[PDB]
Amino acid sequence: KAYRGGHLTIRLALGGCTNRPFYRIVAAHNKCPRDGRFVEQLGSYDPLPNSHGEKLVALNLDRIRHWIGCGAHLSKPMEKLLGLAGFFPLHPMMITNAERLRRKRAREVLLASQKTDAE
Amino acid sequence: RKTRHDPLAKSKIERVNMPPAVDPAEFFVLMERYQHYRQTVRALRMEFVSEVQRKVHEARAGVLAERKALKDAAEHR
Amino acid sequence: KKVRPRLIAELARRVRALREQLNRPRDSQLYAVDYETLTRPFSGRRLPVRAWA
Amino acid sequence: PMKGRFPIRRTLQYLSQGNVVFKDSVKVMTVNYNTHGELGEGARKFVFFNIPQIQYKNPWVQIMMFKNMTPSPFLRFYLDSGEQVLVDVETKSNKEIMEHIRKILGKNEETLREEEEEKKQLSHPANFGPRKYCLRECICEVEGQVPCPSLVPLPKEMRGKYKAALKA
Amino acid sequence: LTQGLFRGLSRQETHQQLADKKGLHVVEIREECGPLPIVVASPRGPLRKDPEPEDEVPDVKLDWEDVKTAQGMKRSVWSNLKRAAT
Amino acid sequence: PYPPLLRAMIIAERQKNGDTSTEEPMLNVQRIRMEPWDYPAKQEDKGRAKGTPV
Amino acid sequence: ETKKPTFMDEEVQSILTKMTGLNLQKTFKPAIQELKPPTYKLMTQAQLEEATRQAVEAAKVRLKMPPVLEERVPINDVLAEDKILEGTETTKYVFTDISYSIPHRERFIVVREPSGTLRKASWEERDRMIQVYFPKEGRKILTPIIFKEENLRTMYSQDRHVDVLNLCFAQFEPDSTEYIKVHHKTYEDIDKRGKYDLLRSTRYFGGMVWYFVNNKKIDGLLIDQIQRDLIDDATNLVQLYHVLHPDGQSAQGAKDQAAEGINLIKVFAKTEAQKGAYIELTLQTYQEALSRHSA
Amino acid sequence: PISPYKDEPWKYLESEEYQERYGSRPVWADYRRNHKGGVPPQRTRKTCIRRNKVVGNPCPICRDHKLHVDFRNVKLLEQFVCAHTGIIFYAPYTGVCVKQHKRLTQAIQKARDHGLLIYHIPQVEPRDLDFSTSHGAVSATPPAPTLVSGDPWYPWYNWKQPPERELSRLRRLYQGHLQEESGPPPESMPKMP
RNA sequence: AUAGGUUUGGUCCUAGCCUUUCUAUUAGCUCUUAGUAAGAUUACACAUGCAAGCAUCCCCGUUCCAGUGAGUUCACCCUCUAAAUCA
Ligand code: FES
Ligand SMILES: [K+]
Ligand SMILES: [K+]
Ligand SMILES: [K+]
Ligand SMILES: [Mg+2]
Ligand SMILES: [Zn+2]
Repeated sequence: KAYRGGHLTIRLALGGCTNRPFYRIVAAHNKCPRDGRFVEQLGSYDPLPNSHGEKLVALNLDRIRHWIGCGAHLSKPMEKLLGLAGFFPLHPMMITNAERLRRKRAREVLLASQKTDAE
Repeated sequence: RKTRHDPLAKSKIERVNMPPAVDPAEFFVLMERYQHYRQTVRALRMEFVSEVQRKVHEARAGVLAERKALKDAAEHR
Repeated sequence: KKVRPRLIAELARRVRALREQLNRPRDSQLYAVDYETLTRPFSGRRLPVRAWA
Repeated sequence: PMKGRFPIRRTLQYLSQGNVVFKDSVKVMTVNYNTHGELGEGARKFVFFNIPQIQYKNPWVQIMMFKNMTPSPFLRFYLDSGEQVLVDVETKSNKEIMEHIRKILGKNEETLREEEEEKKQLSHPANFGPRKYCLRECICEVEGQVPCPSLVPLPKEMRGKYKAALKA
Repeated sequence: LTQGLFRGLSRQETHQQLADKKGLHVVEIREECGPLPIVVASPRGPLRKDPEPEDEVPDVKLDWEDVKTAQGMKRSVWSNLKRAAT
Repeated sequence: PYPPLLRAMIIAERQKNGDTSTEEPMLNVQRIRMEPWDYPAKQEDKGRAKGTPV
Repeated sequence: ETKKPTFMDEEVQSILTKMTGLNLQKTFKPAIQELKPPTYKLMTQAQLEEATRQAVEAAKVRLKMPPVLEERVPINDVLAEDKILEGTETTKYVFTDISYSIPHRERFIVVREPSGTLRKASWEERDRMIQVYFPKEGRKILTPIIFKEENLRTMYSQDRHVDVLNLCFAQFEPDSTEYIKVHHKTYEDIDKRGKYDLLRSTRYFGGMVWYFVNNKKIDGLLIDQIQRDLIDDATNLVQLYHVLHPDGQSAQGAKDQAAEGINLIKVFAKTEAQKGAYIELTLQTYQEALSRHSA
Repeated sequence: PISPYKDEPWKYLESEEYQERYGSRPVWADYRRNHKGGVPPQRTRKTCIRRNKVVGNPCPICRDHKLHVDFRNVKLLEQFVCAHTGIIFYAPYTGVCVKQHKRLTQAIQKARDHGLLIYHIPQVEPRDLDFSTSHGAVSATPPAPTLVSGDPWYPWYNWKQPPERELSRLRRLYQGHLQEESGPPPESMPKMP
């Protein structure tokens, strides 16, 4: 299906069943459906911890590099996975989100302490 | 999803979206991170583009490729 | 394999492109703004709240 | 039984036993052979047995046959460059003719192995998808990973129906 | 059917009868035993020293039904159905 | 510096090829000139609103 | 200076190859699997001997001994420690590089822990992930229960040692702890109950001999070889023992006495062999019987 | 009924009663399914015992209450596996209902996992051609300068308080739409006592 | 297909029809629970609500996704070469 413009993108295609998500890393045209036609599969991402307490992520690094070199863009969830893997720098929003959580939890410790101290 | 021709909903006629409140300290720190992050990623992207182009050129007119082409011609003759 | 010509599809296409060149709106119409409601009367679209000031 | 003499020739097993895979230069192959004469027996056997095997392995090469045009049988190959390879096949057996053209115009076993290895890379074991293309359809098939809800129901805590109930 | 079955089974040639007629060893090749050559029958008389001529192309009459199945061209909803032990 | 993983993969290729060196791989970001987000864009390539009036 | 021979040395391979033996009936035992109608060929004696020779060639490939490797060292290398990510995630991420054309021992498999540490995957995780994405026939992701001490003792009671070795070879890697542990525990059971013939004419005999020689317990194997009229193999076993223990009483004894053939067994029997008395009695019985047949 | 062999199921197959009833033939030798036509249904009945009530023609396993399908009853399980090929007979072969065939299939696999039932274990080839553990992927990678000093990999991971002049620009640009300024974040993640 | 029933007073041959197997809709009667998958007969007519916004104005998007199967060798390969992505 020849689209008007568009570009290749490496993004997460949702699979699995209800309450059992499973993502396939695929390089697909920007305008194609999420779970529709793709150019090449570049890995997978199981977001549910397994028996060993691991979230398994497969990355065809040789083919990911090839497609980034051909002008393929990247979705935010895909950029955050490559940041955790050490293939790219940590996406700034993971740093900021981590800092926001630190501040929230620091504020939560005050009320808890006051209750135990005052009462 | 709606098409350009489909009419706008009546309930949304008066809807006005308000931008979120901006935190000065967080805003500036975040802006720099994007500037650095995108600079590093742009450098990486350039490196990957060069590798792809080199591999294609090597396959087309590489020394090993040309050597094989000459050997094939000699064998035929 | 011989495709049947679609003449009306090419006729209207030329007419449309032409009318887009003769009835094109001017910058005076496109970029006008009502300073009380802060909306472009050409399209009736509100400007972003950050641009109102 | 199967019709015709030597019905084995009309079997996929026999047609895939040809060892002559022409190089990409070969475009046309003209087989001139005589219907009678002891010196043309091999050429007649080569047309009877081996042309089906050659065409099966080289679907895009045109093979054209001419009967009783010359006193002796011969093969002529027309290459893409414009060169014409004349192979005289008089007195040779059908096995000798087949071995001869493999040497001068057939891809070696190394060239073929390489092409087959390139096909192996097309199917990646790690890729998941429909059985026509991939080994496994979902990660749930891999032991240790959370099984499919259809087989093993998920805990109530992990189900969206009750995730929002505990919260509200 | 009965008269035909007893006619065929009575006329089947044994491995020993084959070896004696051909004067050659009958070697059984089993896939479950790899390349191990199992000699099932040997000629009781003298053993020929000339190898049987190996014809390049066998001039044998093939049953279309057999060839059609080997090529996966035979679809039948009644074939290979689960049945009680016989 | 290269990110953690990419660095480890470039150092491994060096040792595999036989090159013995202790230099750190680093990305040359001098070529990448990061311009501000409010830099004037090219007006020649910018489109124009269509005629449909309200 | 003077390097002690390795398991893969041509000399050791020749000795261990001959010690194993080649029983074509055992190597190609009929397998209990899905069967097909056998084929038949009319063959001359010359042709029959050629096919038998080809079976010997194929059988020798099936008997190729696996290389003995030393236990792999645990991997404990940290690539980075991003302390900012501490506390953000509750589960660790395992990233596997599934690039097709890479040797499995050259693949980068890293783990992002909840603390933020990007570390290389342990040997166990590495093997588990390679099976998840490059599944091998006969290997399981979760360790089969057969390898428990109780379950492995049942397999031994049934004289199924070779099966335990094939199961181990498929599941575990040659340099893994579980791999070496099982082979070492199987070799011990063979020695205690004298079941050395179970592993003869198999690719696992060499490994069994290598284990016994390097632990100085070749007494039981020597007795069995003599009891079975395999002096040539028994003498080669004693010879090999000397090469892997040159600075030994038996090695010096043979050097001092220039012992050869049966003499090597006597020298080793008295000096180093733990069961020197039993060996002499066993060797004595054989030599007497051999003298009778010679007459 | 209450069979006395539930605890030691292998005993029944060695008792005199078993030899009188079955002898040397498999327990399913005499069973015949009742069905219309010459070709039987491709599935056997789901279960022979419904609500503690047995059907008219109970299957070989369900007709004898003393036959216990257990991974330890190796002699019983062997009767339901092909001696020449080692494949488990499908239910139509012997006539066992789907329920008992599922219990049999699991028990045969459990017995094979425990080593009680012999099965063909093939000889497999090694996974890797080379066994060297010298590649960086498995060896130790030289630590990066930042890792040795304990600094973040990139300097922009750490929070750097912006200058006061820059904070004034943002406070002019977003007049009336400003949040409380946030200082440097905690050095480590707190925890609820 | 491992086949079976059926022409006749009876036999053999040929032959059609049907039976036995496996699925999908609809109907009758009947029906306890949980998880999962799938789900108008009709390109007939449609009440009502919603399905495209974003953004310091310009642009960009609404040409996608979602839907249907009316029409029907526009889909595949090669050659050539626009637009688009690689700031
Ligand atoms: S198909 Fe994999 S979770 Fe359902
Ligand atoms: K009929
Ligand atoms: K119904
Ligand atoms: K249609
Ligand atoms: Mg262009
Ligand atoms: Zn039953």
